[PDB]
Amino acid sequence: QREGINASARYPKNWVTTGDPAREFTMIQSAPLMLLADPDEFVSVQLA
Amino acid sequence: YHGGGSGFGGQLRSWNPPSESVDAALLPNFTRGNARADDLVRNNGYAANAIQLHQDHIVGSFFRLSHRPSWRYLGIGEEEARAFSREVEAAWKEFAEDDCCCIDVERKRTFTMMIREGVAMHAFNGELFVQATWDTSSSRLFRTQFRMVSPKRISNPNNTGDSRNCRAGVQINDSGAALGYYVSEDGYPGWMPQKWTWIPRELPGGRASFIHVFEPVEDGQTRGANVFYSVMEQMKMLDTLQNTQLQSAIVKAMYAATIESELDTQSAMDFILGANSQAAPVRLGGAKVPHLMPGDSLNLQTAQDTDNGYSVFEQSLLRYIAAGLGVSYEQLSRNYAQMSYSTARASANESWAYFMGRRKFVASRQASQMFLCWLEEAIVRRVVTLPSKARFSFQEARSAWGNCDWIGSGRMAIDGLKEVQEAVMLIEAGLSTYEKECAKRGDDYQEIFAQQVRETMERRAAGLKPPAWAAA
Amino acid sequence: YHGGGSGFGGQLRSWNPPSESVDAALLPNFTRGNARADDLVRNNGYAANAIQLHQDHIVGSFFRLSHRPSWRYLGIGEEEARAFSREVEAAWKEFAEDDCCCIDVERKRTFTMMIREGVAMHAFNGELFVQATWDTSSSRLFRTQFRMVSPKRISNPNNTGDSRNCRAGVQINDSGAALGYYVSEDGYPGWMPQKWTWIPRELPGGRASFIHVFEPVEDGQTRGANVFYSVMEQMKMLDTLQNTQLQSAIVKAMYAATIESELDTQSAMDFILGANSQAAPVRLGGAKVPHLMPGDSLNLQTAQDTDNGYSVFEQSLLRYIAAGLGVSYEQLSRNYAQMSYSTARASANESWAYFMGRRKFVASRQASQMFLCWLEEAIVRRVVTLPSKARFSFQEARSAWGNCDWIGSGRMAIDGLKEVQEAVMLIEAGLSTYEKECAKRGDDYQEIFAQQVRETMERRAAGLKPPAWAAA
Amino acid sequence: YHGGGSGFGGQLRSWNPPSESVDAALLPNFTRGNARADDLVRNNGYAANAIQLHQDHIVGSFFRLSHRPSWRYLGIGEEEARAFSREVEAAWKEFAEDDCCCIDVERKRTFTMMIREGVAMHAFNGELFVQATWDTSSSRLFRTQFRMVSPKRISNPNNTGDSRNCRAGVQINDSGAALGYYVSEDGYPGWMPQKWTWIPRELPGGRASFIHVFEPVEDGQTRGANVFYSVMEQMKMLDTLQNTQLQSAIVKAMYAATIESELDTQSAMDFILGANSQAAPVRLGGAKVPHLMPGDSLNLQTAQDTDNGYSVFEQSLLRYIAAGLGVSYEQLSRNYAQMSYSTARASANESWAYFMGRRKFVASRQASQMFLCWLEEAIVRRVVTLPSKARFSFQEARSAWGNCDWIGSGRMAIDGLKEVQEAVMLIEAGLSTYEKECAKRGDDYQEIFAQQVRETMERRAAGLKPPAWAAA
Amino acid sequence: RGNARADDLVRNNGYAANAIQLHQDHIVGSFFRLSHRPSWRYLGIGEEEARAF
Repeated sequence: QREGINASARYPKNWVTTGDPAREFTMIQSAPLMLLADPDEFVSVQLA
Repeated sequence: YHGGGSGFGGQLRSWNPPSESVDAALLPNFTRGNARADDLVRNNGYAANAIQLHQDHIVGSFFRLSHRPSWRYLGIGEEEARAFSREVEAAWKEFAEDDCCCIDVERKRTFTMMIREGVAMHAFNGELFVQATWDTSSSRLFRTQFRMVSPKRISNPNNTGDSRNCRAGVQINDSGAALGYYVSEDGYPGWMPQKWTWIPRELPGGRASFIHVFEPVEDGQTRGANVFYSVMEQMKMLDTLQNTQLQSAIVKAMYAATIESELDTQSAMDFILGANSQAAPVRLGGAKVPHLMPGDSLNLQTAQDTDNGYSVFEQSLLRYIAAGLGVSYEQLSRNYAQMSYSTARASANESWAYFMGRRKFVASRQASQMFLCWLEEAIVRRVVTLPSKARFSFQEARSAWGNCDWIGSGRMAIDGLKEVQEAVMLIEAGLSTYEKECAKRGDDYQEIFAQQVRETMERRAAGLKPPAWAAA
Repeated sequence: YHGGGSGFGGQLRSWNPPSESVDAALLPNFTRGNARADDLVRNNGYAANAIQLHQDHIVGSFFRLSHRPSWRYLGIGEEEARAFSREVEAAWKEFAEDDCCCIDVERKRTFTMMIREGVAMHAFNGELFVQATWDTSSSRLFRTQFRMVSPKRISNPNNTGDSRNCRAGVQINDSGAALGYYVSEDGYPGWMPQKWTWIPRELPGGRASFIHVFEPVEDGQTRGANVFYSVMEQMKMLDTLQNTQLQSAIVKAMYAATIESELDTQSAMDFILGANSQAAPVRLGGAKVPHLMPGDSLNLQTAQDTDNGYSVFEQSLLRYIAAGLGVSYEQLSRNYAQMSYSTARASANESWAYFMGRRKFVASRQASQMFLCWLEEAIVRRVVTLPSKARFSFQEARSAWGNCDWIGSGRMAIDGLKEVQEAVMLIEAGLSTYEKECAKRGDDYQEIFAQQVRETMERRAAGLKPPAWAAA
Repeated sequence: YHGGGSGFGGQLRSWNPPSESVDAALLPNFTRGNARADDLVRNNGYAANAIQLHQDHIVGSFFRLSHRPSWRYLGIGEEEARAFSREVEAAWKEFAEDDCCCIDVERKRTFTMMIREGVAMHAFNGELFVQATWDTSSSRLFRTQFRMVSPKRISNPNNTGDSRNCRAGVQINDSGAALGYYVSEDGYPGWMPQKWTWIPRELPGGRASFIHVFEPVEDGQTRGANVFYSVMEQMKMLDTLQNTQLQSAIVKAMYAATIESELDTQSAMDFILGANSQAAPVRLGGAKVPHLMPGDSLNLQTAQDTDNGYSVFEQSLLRYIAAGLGVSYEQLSRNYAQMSYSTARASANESWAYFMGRRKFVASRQASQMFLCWLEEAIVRRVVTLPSKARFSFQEARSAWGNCDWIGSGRMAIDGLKEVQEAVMLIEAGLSTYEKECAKRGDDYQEIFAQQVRETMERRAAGLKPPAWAAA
Repeated sequence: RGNARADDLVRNNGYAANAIQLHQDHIVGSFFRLSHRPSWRYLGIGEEEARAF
């Protein structure tokens, strides 16, 4: 929200923890959901 | 920097707008915004007045052509260029001013009407589309025709979503330029499903087939946004306030009295109001003095001032709306307070700058593209002839051969004599020329010169004093 | 973009106008809208004033023809073109402004009133139909007669759910062109069965048969929309407010005083109001000092201000209505408050721009088409003879043979002297010709020259001093 | 000094802003600041007016080129310098103002449109970017194509934390100069994540390949700061205040009256307000006088003044905002109170100083860099030929060959006559030249002189009087 | 009913009588004169006899 990103895919950010031993992390996060409008268009068989 | 922070006392802790280009902020809600703006243009007086101002001041009552080819680059010569310009101007003037309205396929407009509609449809929708086709079966001199397409029609086929290479019914290549457009079918009845076609922008020879005119704001913008997005909310709320205040005024002024008694409804009105039992209607003749027993009473109800400070609030809102649209406040609201000459002239010039900008971009670009599309035919069908010994063929440089300047209607000054006096003062000195002055009245100096050379002869032959401009 | 969203605080969450074409948003309510507009015109003071202003300013007291065939395109030669113009103008003058009124089949209107009524119908209906007929049984020189058809009688296909091609009773081909119209019969008694007839737009020979005039808004518009859809609701509500306020004022002023007493009504009104028992009327002569016993009482009712700020609200509403319609506020409301010269001139200019636009479109197009329809008949009947060696026949160049211009009534100057000085100053320089300055006053220069060249002869022959314009 | 102390009575005890450079005060909240600026511009009546005023007064409708190479520094000769200037001006006038709009790859803007977009972006973002590229596929004479890059695109790669040399997606060498810009691709719906690419500022040959324009505030400012940070809070709060006031006015005017009774909810309305049970709708026709028992009552509500001082406080806030942005209050608010000539002219001067500053810096720098980037192709592609005996080649002194000054649109005077009289009297004396006087009206004096020298011949040939400027 | 009511208004009320008097006084005035101008070109007769006629 602070940098104006919401409802998008692959939001990357990179931060450093403030402390006497300081470490740097890297994180990417998304909300992936996949759909079909018509669930009955594809026929899936198993052959043998 | 306090702008990018929390704010004064944390009041802006929730003001966190998304950071996204014009596309991500416009495309999902295009149709709704267009429909609301069309509602406001159709069902609000002020917005329709603003649209009429746009149409009348941008274009006017005539949109004249002035052909000025760049003859120096082409290496053709001045006299041949003048003859070519005269011929092509005459051909255009006869073609586009047909009384039977055969420039457009629908046979409902003329050239000036079409330019005005283009400006208006730019105003309340953000873009204008013109399609150039042929009617092969027609036997006229020119087979070129133009059809005006409303922006609502351009949509993705089958109402699917936006893919990377097809945004809002407009094909986009690897770069931002367009390649072709998807056009629906005119469906007036709800039923009879719609058929979606495909129209390439340019024919393979380079001739224009589909025209799209709109001013971008950012880098990549498939379709523009109309002028109303700044003041969509305020005009609707202003309309609601006006209607509500009017209804409230009528209700408050309706109840002119109140009867207090303890008798029947009929007898109380008989004895106090004066109605007759043969609720009960009362005739308004005369002045009446009732007689009341101790139990009864009569109150003449009083209402507030009908217009308590509503006019000034309407003034503030109309000033805001006018500032949003671009038309001056006195042109929008018809207010015209007591003002000196200087204030009126300042306001007129401030609106005029914007009007001239819009005319120079929108109408001029559309008319230039249409004129080029017509000039290809004239040249190809040999209605007119190209100057000989030309460095470039017509196709290699369309702009150089078809370069054109358009003249609209001139402004109507606040003071009649001062404009004429300044025009004469400029012409007497070298600061200007006859062409620029005659253009500010929407006239062509060559036509004026021809008219004057005819008038001097007509006066001389008939026995009258020769005119002022006549040479001894 | 907040315009297309939910709104500020959810205030606009219920304003979702449908995204439909102009036709699907106009045609289902066409008849009711036309009827409401007619009701407003026939029963409101301001609507009638607006129509009267339209007719009197756009057209005026006279609508004179000016014929200018394009001789350069036809290659006919200047003198032949001028002679042909003179003959055509004389024929039209003899046929248009006749006293027997045979231009119209109904034998009720001359040409100027026909133009005025066309502008009126285009004002409160947004269209006008003129039908050009023949009466071969007639013995007059010109057998071409015109008829004005009310847009109500151009009915739909009998109101049934219509279709794509056949819309609003105007048959349409694949493109937007209109092929044939439907005409009904206007039966005043109201019991005759209705009969619908087909009248094709154009005769097989190319002649114009049934004429439609209107200004479109979007890509496709079968029938136009009047200038009242913007401001009907406010007009009706304002009228209701006026009537309600007037009735409330009358009710409040009717009850003068109020008698409170214990005795019988005849005795109480006998001993106080002064009415004699010899209801009971009271004489209005003199001054009276009633004597009240402790039980009795008299009260002189006081009423609110008769107009407690109603005029200001009327001002606001009339300003809105004027903004919607198009005319200035002063002309519509007859207010004409205190204002300087600059404000009045700005008002007049802002009105006259729109008036010129309307005149250049609707009246000019209708007059040109009617004139061409008559001109074909005049040419065929050898009443007027074309020049020989013509590059085209009359059929091949319809507009070029009859490219005509019309001059209407000119402005009434606010300052009588300033306009005269402006015209003289422009004539002294070469900026404007004699025709342009004589036409702004609505006079033709040729007639003025002929009048002056006979006036000089009369003054010379009668023994008076020669005029100023004579050549020594 | 009490400025740096506790204050009057310790009221400023908590006001201890941190002493930080502009880089550490802008960058942490960069994107949110730009996003809030865009949101204010996109949804406010006043912000769009400020942007429109910037565009229309800084640049206008035409932005002409005037080439004045430094011939003395190069030592080439006056005649050769003028020949080169004429040739290059003709070539640029052809390339810049094509109606095919092929200067940028998207084919949506002309050159003046691009300058206006640059000015607007410099207004509400603080910086503008232009990418100059080549198209080997294009077969036209000139292969140079430009682009407009939105400032949002250029950011750090993959949002990686900021560094020393690479700040906010702009790379810095050891000194303060910049070498390359990381610019990302932008597809709003999806696809693979944004790919951040490298684009060097300048090619190895010295040509400018990427343009960045912004005016610094301190010694080191990697990216610019927009103009809205001063007043972003106040415009949002004024928006909230206006919407809240309008909703409050609607709410207060909605409830017309009030009914107190003890019967059924519908019976009380049947007997008092007069509705019919044949809530219950009430007809507004006519006047009414109810009948009440002792228990009942009717009350006509009175609402507060709709606009109780809100206009004056809005005036104060608009004065503050106008001071912040730069445009004068009279332009931004459309108020135009009764002001003499002196006040209006002073305010116009105050606006024009800032507008001249912006035009001289922003648009001029962008246009100069664009023109130089184009002039390199020309010189190289032998479309034009350099003068002989040059002391330096083109790459040695690029500014020497492309030294140019641009002409924008002039000012529209409050009184037209007075400025013309001023110009004439200055011309009569030796204080000013014709070039400056004709430049202040946005005219090129050589074109004007050619126009008079052609018009005198045209007047001589047709038989009219010689003009005033002609030489006996 | 409409014509009778209009007659009632014009007979008895001051503003209607003033409006009708304004119509009569400004449309026509105190006199009405004739100027006979036959279109002599259309009839092909002449000018002197046209003026005498």
